[PDB]
This record gives sequence, structure tokens and C-alpha cells, in this order.
Amino acid sequence: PLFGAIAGFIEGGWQGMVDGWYGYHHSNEQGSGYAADKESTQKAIDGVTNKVNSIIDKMNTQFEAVGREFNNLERRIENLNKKMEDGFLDVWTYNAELLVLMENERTLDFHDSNVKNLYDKVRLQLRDNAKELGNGCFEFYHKCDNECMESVRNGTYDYPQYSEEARLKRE
Amino acid sequence: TQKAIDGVTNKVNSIIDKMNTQFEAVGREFNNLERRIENLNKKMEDGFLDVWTYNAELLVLMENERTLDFHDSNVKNLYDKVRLQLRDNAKELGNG
Amino acid sequence: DQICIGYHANNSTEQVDTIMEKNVTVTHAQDI
Ligand SMILES: *[C@@H]1O[C@H](CO)[C@@H](O)[C@H](O)[C@H]1NC(C)=O
Ligand SMILES: *[C@@H]1O[C@H](CO)[C@@H](O)[C@H](O)[C@H]1NC(C)=O
Ligand SMILES: *[C@@H]1O[C@H](CO)[C@@H](O)[C@H](O)[C@H]1NC(C)=O
Repeated sequence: PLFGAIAGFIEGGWQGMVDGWYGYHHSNEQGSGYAADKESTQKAIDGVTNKVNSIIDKMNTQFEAVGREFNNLERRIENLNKKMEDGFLDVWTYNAELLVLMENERTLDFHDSNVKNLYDKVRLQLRDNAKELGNGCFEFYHKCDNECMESVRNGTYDYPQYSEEARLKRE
Repeated sequence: TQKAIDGVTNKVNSIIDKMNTQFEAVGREFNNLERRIENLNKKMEDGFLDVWTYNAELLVLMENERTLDFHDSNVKNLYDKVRLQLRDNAKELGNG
Repeated sequence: DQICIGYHANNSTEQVDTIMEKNVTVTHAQDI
């Protein structure tokens, strides 16, 4: 202005970071950039376009109303035709609108679960070498520069490399 | 609780709103030499009633699972909110 | 040395509807 990340413990979005849908924001002594996590954004985009294309594909065989004419002594058949065409249009209108509603909530929950899964991926990598600040941040306990920033953003974070300074800094 | 009750009443109201334009069966009469068209009318009305019965029952089933999972996610998001703020000052006992 | 995780935004006024909430503002939406 289901999952608890988007509009959850992460309070709001980031206007500066425009490269992807989800990403990072590092703030060390060497600078402060707003990077984007690829292979999560691309997976989300692929899933979203696949979902949209399936919604287009499943609705190709709808009902097409044709014009049939009847005379004044064919009013029951005219009423039957009107009710058939209107009932099929109502059925497909309900199908389209209700499918839009469900897939909209599913898309929002999918984005939320993607953000929470990225959060959990970073949490499972840093382990105790960091500190969950509660808003989606991990204040590092050792000296972490760009070289370990890119490994956190990669998926190749090396836990045994950094454990001496964290214990000393704690009280 | 306020957000949860607003969500479930909104879900129920959208369930009522999407089903205003169902099929309404109208009585049409045919004679003994109009039996094919009588069968056509019977099959049309019964097929539309079956379609909307399936729509209502299946929508009730999905929205019932969604409501139960919504309450479950609300409880888990409250639990995770309290864990996040308490940090190491507390201790998870496992039961909540 | 923070490595905060978040998501993308604009100032867009694109609005969608879900089952439990209307007037949902979204970053990107596709009218169909
Ligand atoms: C991150 O991955 C890219 C792509 O494979 C690679 O070039 C880069 O060296 C990696 N960084 C680290 C710290 O391993
Ligand atoms: C939001 O949805 C409501 C229905 O609850 C509708 O009246 C309103 O026009 C929508 N908002 C906008 C800005 O169109
Ligand atoms: C917001 O998303 C819209 C589409 O709704 C897109 O045109 C735009 O690039 C994003 N950013 C801004 C600043 O509007």
C-alpha cells in the first residue's frame, strides 16, 4: 500500500529491486545492492505462464451461440432454445469467473510460498552463522563480504569456513 | 480472528454471488407425437440441473478444504509470529 | 552485514479478485 512471508514477517515489497520477482538485498561495508534471485523468478514466471496458457487451452471448447429463428406457433421451442443457450452461457461464465478466482488465490499463495521457500533456503544454509532478525533479514555474525554474499545468493554457502568470530562476538 | 472471519464471510458471500445465475427449470408441455422434443427438453433440464448440482457440491468440497487449511495456516502464522519476536528469550516446547 | 530476503514492487493499481478478498492490488496482472 496461506503462507506467511508476503505481507507476513516480511512486511512489504522492495521498489528498488526491479530485476526479478524475488531477490536479495545485501548491506555490507563494501556497498548496498538490490540483487535478484534467478532460477526462482524464472521458475515462478514459467509456472505462471504455464497456468495462464492452461486456462486459455481448457476454454477453447466453450459453447458458441448460433442464431435460430422460430415462428409464433413455435414459442415452446423458442423458449427451449433461449433457455439452452442462456444456460450454457451462464455455465461457462461461472466456469471462467470461478476459475479466475481460484487461480488468482493460488497464484498469490504460489508467490508467497516461493518467498518463504527462498527464506527457508537461506535459513538452512547460514544455520547458526547468522541471526534471524524476524523481518526476513539475516544479520551475519562473522565478517561476510561480497564473496560470501554471492555464495548465499548462489546456493553454495560453505558452513565450515566461517566459525571463529561468531563465538567471540557473542558477549 | 477478525481477518479470519472477514475471509470466511467473504468466501461464503462470493459462493452465494456466483450462483445467482443458475439454471431455472420451466415447465413445457408436449403431446404424444412430440416425444423426441419432450425427451430433448427433459435431457436439457436434467443435464443443467446435474451440472449445477455438481458445481455446488464440488465447490462446497474445495472451499471446505480451503477453509480448514486457512484456519490451520492462521494458527501456524500466529505461532511463527510469536516465535520470530521471542527469538532466544523463550523455548519451543513442541506442543505450541 | 544483512542479506535480507524480499520481493518486487511498483506503484501499480492493477486489481484482481480472489475468493476471500476483493480489490487485491498486484504488481502485474493480465486482463483476459
Ligand atoms: C555462483 O554461481 C555462478 C554460476 O555458476 C559462478 O560463476 C560463481 O562463481 C558462483 N559463486 C560462488 C561463490 O561459488
Ligand atoms: C472493489 O470491489 C468492490 C466490491 O466489493 C467494488 O465495488 C469496487 O468498485 C472495487 N474497487 C475499485 C477501485 O474498482
Ligand atoms: C509494475 O508492473 C506494471 C504492470 O502492472 C509494469 O508495467 C511496471 O513496469 C511495474 N513498475 C512500475 C514502476 O509501474
